Amino acid sequence: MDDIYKAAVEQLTEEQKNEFKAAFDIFVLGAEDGSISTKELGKVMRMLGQNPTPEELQEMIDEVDEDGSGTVDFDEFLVMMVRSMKDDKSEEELSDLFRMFDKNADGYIDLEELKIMLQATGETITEDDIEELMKDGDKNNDGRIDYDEFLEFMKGVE
Amino acid sequence: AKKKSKISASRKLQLKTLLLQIAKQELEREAEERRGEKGRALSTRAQPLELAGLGFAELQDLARQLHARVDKVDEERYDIEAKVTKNITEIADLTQKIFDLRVRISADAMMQALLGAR
Amino acid sequence: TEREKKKKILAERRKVLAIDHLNEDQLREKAKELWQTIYNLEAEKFDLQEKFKQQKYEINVLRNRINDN
Ligand SMILES: [Ca+2]
Ligand SMILES: [Ca+2]
Ligand SMILES: [Ca+2]
Repeated sequence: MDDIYKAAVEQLTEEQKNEFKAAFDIFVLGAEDGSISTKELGKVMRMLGQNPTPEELQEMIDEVDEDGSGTVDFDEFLVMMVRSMKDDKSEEELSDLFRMFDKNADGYIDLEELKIMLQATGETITEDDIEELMKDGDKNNDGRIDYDEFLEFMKGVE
Repeated sequence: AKKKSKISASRKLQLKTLLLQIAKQELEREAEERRGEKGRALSTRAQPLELAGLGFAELQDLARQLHARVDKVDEERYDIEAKVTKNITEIADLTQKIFDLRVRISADAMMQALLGAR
Repeated sequence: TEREKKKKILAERRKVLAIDHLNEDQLREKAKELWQTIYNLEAEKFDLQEKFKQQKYEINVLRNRINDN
């Protein structure tokens, strides 16, 4: 769907994108296809005191693997670094905002409420904006964003 | 194997960062709205007391009236408190049921590892 | 019955014991006090009354969440 990292990626400076290229072009030496498989992620982890099992490693990759390649490509590696970038809403808090969306108190945020709310903001809400958010929110696609989705949906949102 | 998206991902963030900014803000309003419903509602139950004009039998009978109410109200308050309590349990109980149904690496450490001194 | 007379009497007693000795000026003083506390309570009730409401709502979204998973 979408992410607080994906945006962070588009956000990297042209000077930023470069060093990760190098870091990446090195991370792949001795790799046939030019992608990061376990054998490569293993090599580096090991320079960092770690020594994950293939499994623990393959799993480190699937969290970033977007084309089912089973290996990390630049863009993916790109995301992976954003993710690993650095750390800085509480459930209790979001539980309260979700309430502010749910205007009919049915315990579900629906299109109408989303739009209403969506309009509350100054920004010119387009027809695409709407269809898209409601698209990332409704990961189940039942017409309404449920509490849990609203959670994963607003996840990471400053 | 998977595919790409419809609108700029950086924007989606900005709306998300805004839907909240408002809600958070719309909460503050529901809140300032409550504090106001408290005063006006207390002004209805807890009417203002104008002793200035009362006499003795007036002042006493009222003091008796009040002393008498204090107990009635402290009881009303207990009953609700009673329930709000049962709910903390309730809420924390269901909160459990749902719960039942449902390594480490830094960026700069990695870059350090790959590029060397940068 | 007899047990009920006591509650009635000892209830009256409490009134006497607190107010009867008070003087014209001390009553105003007491009425103020008493009122002031009555209010303090009625307010403690409100916040709770409110609490209870949001609670009705917190729970509901729980039953919603549950049925769904
Ligand atoms: Ca891939
Ligand atoms: Ca709704
Ligand atoms: Ca949904």
